[PDB]
Amino acid sequence: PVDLGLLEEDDEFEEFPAEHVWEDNWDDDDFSNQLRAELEKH
Amino acid sequence: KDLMSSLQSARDLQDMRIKNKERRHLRLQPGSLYLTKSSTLPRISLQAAVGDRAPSACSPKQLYIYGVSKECINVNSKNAEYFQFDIQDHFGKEDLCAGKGFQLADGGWLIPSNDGKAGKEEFYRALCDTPGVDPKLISSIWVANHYRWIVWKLAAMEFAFPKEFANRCLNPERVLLQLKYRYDVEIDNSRRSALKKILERDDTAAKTLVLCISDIVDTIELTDGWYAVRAQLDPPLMALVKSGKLTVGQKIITQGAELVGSPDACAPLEAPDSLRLKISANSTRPARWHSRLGFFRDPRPFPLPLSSLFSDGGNVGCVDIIVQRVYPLQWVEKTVSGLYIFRSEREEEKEALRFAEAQQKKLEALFTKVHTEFKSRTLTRQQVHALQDGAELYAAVQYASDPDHLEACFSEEQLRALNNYRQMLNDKKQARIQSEFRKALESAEKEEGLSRDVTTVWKLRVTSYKKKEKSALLSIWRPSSDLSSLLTEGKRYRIYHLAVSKSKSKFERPSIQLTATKRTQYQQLPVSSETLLQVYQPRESLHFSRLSDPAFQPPCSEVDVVGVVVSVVKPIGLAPLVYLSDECLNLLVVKFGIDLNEDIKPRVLIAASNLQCQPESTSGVPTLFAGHFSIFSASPKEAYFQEKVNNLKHAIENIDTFYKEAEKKLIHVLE
Ligand SMILES: [Hg+2]
Ligand SMILES: [Hg+2]
Ligand SMILES: [Hg+2]
Ligand SMILES: [Hg+2]
Ligand SMILES: [Hg+2]
Repeated sequence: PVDLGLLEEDDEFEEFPAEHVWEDNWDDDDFSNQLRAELEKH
Repeated sequence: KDLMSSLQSARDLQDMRIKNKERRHLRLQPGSLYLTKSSTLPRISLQAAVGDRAPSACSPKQLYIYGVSKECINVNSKNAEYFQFDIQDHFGKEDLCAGKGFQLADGGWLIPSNDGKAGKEEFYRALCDTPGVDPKLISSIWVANHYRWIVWKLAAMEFAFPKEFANRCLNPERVLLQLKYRYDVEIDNSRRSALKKILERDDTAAKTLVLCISDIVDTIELTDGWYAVRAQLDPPLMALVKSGKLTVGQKIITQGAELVGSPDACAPLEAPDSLRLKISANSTRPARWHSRLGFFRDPRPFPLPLSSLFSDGGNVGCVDIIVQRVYPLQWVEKTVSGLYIFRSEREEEKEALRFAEAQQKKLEALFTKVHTEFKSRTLTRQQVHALQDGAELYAAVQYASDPDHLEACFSEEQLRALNNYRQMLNDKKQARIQSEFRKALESAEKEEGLSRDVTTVWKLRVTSYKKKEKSALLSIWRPSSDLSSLLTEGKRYRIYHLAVSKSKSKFERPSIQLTATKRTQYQQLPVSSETLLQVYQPRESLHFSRLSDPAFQPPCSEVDVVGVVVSVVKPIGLAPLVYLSDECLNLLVVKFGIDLNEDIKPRVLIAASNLQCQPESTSGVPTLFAGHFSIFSASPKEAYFQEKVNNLKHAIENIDTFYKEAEKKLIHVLE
């Protein structure tokens, strides 16, 4: 069981920024399957 | 359903608690998740919690074994602000024996609605009945917003990893569990989202963000997960949404974004339905399924390839390049009409004298020209007649054999006709003068005030450090003496904030153009000898042969060469030619688009940087071409040349005799 209360969730923002990622050319895996757009697909 | 009366009971008491509650000030009471995360108890990368791989089920789900839903999956990031929990389907009928409302996690009553629902207000109600919460600091529009995103997130966490997120996600107890969470993150430890900062005017700098697309079709709306604003895509984005790349519900990463219609502060909730943000294609590149809506760690802008830049919008925030080539300064001129003109130094100093000379003659010619405008039957029946009209009376005194001795022969009314045609002549002269001045003086002040519009430019041929390349051009206007000596060929820099990648010109559309604006900064980074040679091909002074073999495009066509001039030729009708011959008695010709640099007299050691190939090679009569960026010289000190010249300086300091003459014979015959 994954204790949600422990999950480093999506929208847990970092206010103080000053405490791979982006892909070069716009259209060429990870930038395909968005944990949020699918509920839009169906 | 209930006899529908035990609900207001539960409601008036609910309403009273809040009533008293807000009637005060009390001690905080972080919620469930806030006090959890708030500690040590090891967290769990939203990634790790899924072996790493985005979705794991498609179609009608591998099946709804674990747990899916209806009227939940058939939902969107634009309607979750409404969901409505059928109070009946989540507690069953075992907890429904309770008509005093369902008590919930964290403390705080969520009372179903008469209608059998559990929507926004219900939660707003509860979240106020919730201990450690002050209902003065929250409000219906506040919960609304959050009830939206705190849903879509959960929902989405459904049709995605069914195997690790059952429905243990969308229960009304993680909603009121989070809404409390947010009230802790934002109203208690008063920590502000990324867009709430920005909007409230407390970080504005639209520096590296991770946002998410929501509503879309003139403009779209992005979110940091907490609040959302309506962006403003540039043409190239306008296309990537109309084509379907920016799929509402995806994460991107802009850079120098910015605001329009943004006076000051305001709470993202009272967001002016005008204000908008401005994403810019070249400074935006999709971000992984997971990430982190909000500001991003590395505050330093991210680079990327020219190869990927577009042109209908955006400046690049950063580009990691290598100074392939470097050309000499150009003294551009904006013609009074349109069109711009390019001139070397020699030319914009020739033209600078040829003008300020000419148009300094005009300034005097206006006055030289206004300076050159200063210095029968008895005479008795006649004197009586040539007395009536004053016009002929004057005449009769000027073309007069005898002066004031005649006008003394008439002392009447007709002596007041001449003295009246006399003073009208003065106020005719005095008119021209006065006017003739002004007229001029005023046309010179309209002369002396006009000037040539001249500024200067520096072109650099740079290429992305990351293999291959698309060597585009960097133009730097009025280059500070510094900049000029910092950039050198074959080096690495990370130029940040470069002009709206304006499209190139001349024939087709490949590659692109870079211009640096007043907010560009050049950071020089190092390079390993060992890994330079891939992209960076130094300047090379051809051995003349190359121009022969159909395999040596030789860097964008530019070549630099050495040689001796056999003979100049200035073909009647403009377009000089310069015949050069190297050491292997090979010949080529340089077509001149500019003006011969003096020294190019027949038979002299001549070096030359920046020459362009012309069609139809392979014919003993090659054809280079000297343009604006061409340099020439009788004594080049440059490296790459040093050899190839000592080489050609050989057969000149060797035979020296039957040489030049034979070349002449070589070239003389080819004609
Ligand atoms: Hg969940
Ligand atoms: Hg604002
Ligand atoms: Hg080149
Ligand atoms: Hg030779
Ligand atoms: Hg060539």
